[PDB]
Amino acid sequence: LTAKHRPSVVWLHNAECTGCTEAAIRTIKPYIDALILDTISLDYQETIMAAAGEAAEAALHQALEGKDGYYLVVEGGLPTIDGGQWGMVAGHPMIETTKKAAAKAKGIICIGTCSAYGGVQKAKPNPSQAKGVSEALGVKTINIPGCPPNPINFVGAVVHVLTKGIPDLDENGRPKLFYGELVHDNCPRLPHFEASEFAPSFDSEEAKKGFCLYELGCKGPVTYNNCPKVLFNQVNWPVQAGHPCLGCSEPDFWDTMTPFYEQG
Amino acid sequence: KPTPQSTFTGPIVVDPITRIEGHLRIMVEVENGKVKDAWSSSQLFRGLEIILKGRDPRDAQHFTQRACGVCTYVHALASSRCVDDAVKVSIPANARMMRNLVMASQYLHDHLVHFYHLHALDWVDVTAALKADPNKAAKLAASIAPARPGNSAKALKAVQDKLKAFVESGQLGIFTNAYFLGGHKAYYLPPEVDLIATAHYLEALHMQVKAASAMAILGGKNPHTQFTVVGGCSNYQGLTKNPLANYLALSKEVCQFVNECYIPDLLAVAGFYKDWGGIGGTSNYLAFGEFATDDSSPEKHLATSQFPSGVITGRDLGKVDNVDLGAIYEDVKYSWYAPGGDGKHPYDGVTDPKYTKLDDKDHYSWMKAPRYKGKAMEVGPLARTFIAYAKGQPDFKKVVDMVLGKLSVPATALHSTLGRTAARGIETAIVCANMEKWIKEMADSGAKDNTLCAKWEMPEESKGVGLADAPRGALSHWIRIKGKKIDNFQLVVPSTWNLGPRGAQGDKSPVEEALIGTPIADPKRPVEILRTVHAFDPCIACGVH
Ligand code: SF4
Ligand code: SF4
Ligand code: FCO
Ligand code: F3S
Ligand SMILES: [Mg+2]
Ligand code: NI
Repeated sequence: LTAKHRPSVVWLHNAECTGCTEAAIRTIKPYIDALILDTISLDYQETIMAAAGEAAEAALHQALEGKDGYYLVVEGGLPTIDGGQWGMVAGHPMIETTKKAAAKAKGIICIGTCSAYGGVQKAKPNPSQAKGVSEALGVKTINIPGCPPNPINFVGAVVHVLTKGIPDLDENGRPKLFYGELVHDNCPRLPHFEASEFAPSFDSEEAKKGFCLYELGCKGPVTYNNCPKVLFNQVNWPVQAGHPCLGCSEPDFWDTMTPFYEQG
Repeated sequence: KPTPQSTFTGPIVVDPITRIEGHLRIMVEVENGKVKDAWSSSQLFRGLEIILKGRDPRDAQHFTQRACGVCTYVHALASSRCVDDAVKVSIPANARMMRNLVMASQYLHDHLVHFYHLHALDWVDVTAALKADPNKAAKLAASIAPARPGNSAKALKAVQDKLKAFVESGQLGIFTNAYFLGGHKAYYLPPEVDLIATAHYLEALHMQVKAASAMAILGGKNPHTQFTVVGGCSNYQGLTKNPLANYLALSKEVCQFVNECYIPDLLAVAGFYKDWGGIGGTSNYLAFGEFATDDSSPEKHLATSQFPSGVITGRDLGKVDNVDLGAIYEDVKYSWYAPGGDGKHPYDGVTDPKYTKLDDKDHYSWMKAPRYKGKAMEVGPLARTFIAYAKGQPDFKKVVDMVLGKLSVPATALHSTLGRTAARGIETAIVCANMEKWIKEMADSGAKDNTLCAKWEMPEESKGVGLADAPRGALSHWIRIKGKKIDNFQLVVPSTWNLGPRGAQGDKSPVEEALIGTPIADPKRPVEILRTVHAFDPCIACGVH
């Protein structure tokens, strides 16, 4: 309810591309305006907040000191080289502010593979010594990975946390509600996979016929996500668009799932 | 009548710059209420170029796409053009068409979100909208914009009641400590215009979902598309009738919103801030062009881009030069990189991070400083608009003249923060007017022959460049391949051109120059800094990578 005290959410941006913020605002159940006007009090969020500079820093501190507490959403990994100085907001290393916010949060939701597991800046040779949030700070996190995750998964997690408690998590901290099944197990090309009907190239007649993309590097068989079941943007997902899965909800996929166009 | 301006003398630091992508600190010296010196200090490094070394060139597009999720897709496209050039494959006509249409869809999504959700709060006092008469607001809307149910007195009253309940709650959320709270001298709009714009801000939150859905029909998903491959595209389904019918329908809805709301709001806001036509100008413009009819090579891209390529120097619209790709280099003298790295063409780019300390005047940004013949270049919609207008591109001549007439200003008034903001809307309208033609072209071609990916072979050694004009401007990716692997991979990104630091000669970048002369009505709430900075549409994850 708009006029009620709505649960406070503080959203921090660390070493990120903002693709996760962008994914969150693609939500349609509810739309983002309904979420922030009716369901949560979104009290800090750099991409969209009005205040800048000292006024924005004052808004963060007002939120962190709120009597009712707050939930913390983190987007992006933590660069730790040089005392954290390669990623700073308001003159403070990202690792310092995230540590402070995490210490008193009612719950921590890591949106995206970067905050969950370290993500793209952690890929070898990791020049910034980037870490995932739990990796760097040793706090338990609810992880909503993918690059970016489906808004269904993130908003669903937020709503679950506020309404029901912590959802059941897998060994990688991911809610089983969204991450319990392999991409591959729900792929419409699975009969082609079972029959060893694989496209050998993107120009092939096999590709035009919609054959399985395993020989072209598809990581669906080792990736936990709900992509084929829920789709993206109510219209599509990568294999429906003829492209292999990259494994983007898996930890360290940049180094474990590459080369992307091979199984090697 | 005159532009508000305090007597403040001293430094102002704004960190974080909010309502941008990524992490930017602006520092300025102010004397008697006007900015006299400025520094653009990017505050995060990730190092994608370092990460790419030794990897499979086919993988580059998937890593570089994650340079940024606001301008999602564009780096996947630049990397794909880059590797296509390096392996010397010419993509099929259907692939050119599909890639360019995904770019068009990205312009629409990106520019709409920028104007409403990133920029508007610099110009629009949302709390003042609570003082508006919704009946007066509806009558005003009826005079300045096409008739629509969303602009009715009932609709505007519902927006106002919702805003009221939210403000009155005392939990102001993203409006907490907004610069316009309690009124601000630099905010000029009548309450009625605030309410119309706020109503559209909310509508735009829903419309951007549709814009992204359109993009995802061809792109696989949004954010971070997954439909490009070396040689072309993978998405055969995107050439078929029913998906393209849905893509057209969604696009038409988004474009109706551009024409009914974005352009009239932009013009109404610009009408009240005509003084901003004299603040924030620069002199040099660069574009690589976009929407080419021949993407078989970078040279063919530059030559056949429908939003044309070119170089303007010293505001001289009488002399558009062709782009010389060999004239591009990047300096690091004032950046957080090791000594020796100045003057590097991107094929010879070096990325050797070396931090010093916050606000070190000798090294103050994680962005490199790209220069062109020793000059800084502004890139983006204003660059594209001036280049097209100077070249006589008929859609740009028509829409630019429409704006100049509405605002009653000469074309020189466009060398400004107001012109930069207007140019973003001008090109959005032009993309919208071209969508149906481009969609029909692909629907017909794809029906005739659904060829979408060309055959190619990886060379042992090669080099290639991929060019695109992304929503924020001229984007280029540059690869050296050795032993069939990435030996060097350099990104030079529009926000690097616009918001990087000084170059080797100590010369201010476009945003640093644009900020000189900025009036500051209240140094505690320096909205004027945000106006100019936001007009460049900064993306720091893009600029630094
Ligand atoms: S998880 Fe992916 S989309 Fe989200 S911030 Fe990281 S790189 Fe960007
Ligand atoms: S395309 Fe990928 S997810 Fe689908 S059946 Fe083949 S391997 Fe599995
Ligand atoms: N548009 C955009 Fe992003 C930036 N700067 C890129 O490329
Ligand atoms: S790449 Fe990611 S978005 Fe789904 S299809 Fe694969 S897990
Ligand atoms: Mg670079
Ligand atoms: Ni960007």
